Amino acid sequence: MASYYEILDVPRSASADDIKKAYRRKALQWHPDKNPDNKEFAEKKFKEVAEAYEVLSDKHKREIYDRYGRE
Repeated sequence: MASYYEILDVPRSASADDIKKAYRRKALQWHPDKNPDNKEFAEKKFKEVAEAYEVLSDKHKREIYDRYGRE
């Protein structure tokens, strides 16, 4: 169970570098300069990519997500 394919931007296969870059690319993708009348979705995506990239990039955070998901 990685779920990264679903959560971020690309499948789990790309190195951690790409994970951070996928966050950045999506950040620009939903950045206010690139967003129309829908700001909620853009910020929502920015917020979820930030947290999701955060947990996957940090090995300790990943397990916290799993343990405190169940808890």
